[PDB]
Amino acid sequence: DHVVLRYGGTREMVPLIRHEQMLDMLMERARQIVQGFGNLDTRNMYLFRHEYNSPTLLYPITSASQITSGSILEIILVDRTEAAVIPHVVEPESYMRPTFCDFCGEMLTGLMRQGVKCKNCNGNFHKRCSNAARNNCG
Amino acid sequence: DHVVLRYGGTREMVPLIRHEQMLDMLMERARQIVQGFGNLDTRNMYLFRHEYNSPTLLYPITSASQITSGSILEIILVDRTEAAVIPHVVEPESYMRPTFCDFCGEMLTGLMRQGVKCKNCNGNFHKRCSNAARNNCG
Ligand SMILES: [Zn+2]
Ligand SMILES: [Zn+2]
Ligand SMILES: [Zn+2]
Ligand SMILES: [Zn+2]
Repeated sequence: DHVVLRYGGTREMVPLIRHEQMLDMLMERARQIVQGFGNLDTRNMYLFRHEYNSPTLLYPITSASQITSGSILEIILVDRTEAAVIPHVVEPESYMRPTFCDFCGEMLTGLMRQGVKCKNCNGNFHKRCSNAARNNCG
Repeated sequence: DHVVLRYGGTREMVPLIRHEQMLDMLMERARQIVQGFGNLDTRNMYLFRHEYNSPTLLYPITSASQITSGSILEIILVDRTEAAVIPHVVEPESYMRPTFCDFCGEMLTGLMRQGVKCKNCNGNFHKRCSNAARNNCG
């Protein structure tokens, strides 16, 4: 029973308890992830989840209740200068050993053509995942 | 009875009605401001207000009620690659003709030293304003 945090180009699993300070704790993991990149100021750090069935859309998390198990939460420093997205350019791909979707962390499933592969950063994603918000090609 | 919208390096006044679709309308002005910069996609556009007495902090707007008259709302495309802030480097300044705070739009008041002036972008701000979130030096 997890959630996934994402920042920079890094994902991390965090066990999802239902408990009053669940959100406090996710936030401090988030803060720790970002200082993992380098003392970036953190006062306007927010988590945004991807919408059910529509991963191009983000919703800000305000109460612990909006966190549902399995959700992908984005760590976003909202005070910080906007810059152009870098999208994966992607085409279908069949996989012969079990491989995981580089964005969401769950397994590509199916017989053939289990996901898409990006030509420039070589990642492996579900089609629904290859263009999720904040899945930038680094 | 206004609010201020900000995007890019531009501020705009919008009359604040209390009415069910007040937020709908601010959002579509916001969208129009951003396409003023160039067909940037807009599905993850959010407004954030600056906190009372603490302009370095932003809070996302979710219901029309969080909008209070006079507030400075930031227009933020949250799906979009983070980038380092560019802060004003600023020192006090006395003003001899009435001049407005370039960030918030209200007048510098006082007798001497009514605000601060930035050496590189030459702007005029209240001290509380010279380092508000998203008041980047362009
Ligand atoms: Zn890629
Ligand atoms: Zn996936
Ligand atoms: Zn400046
Ligand atoms: Zn001001």
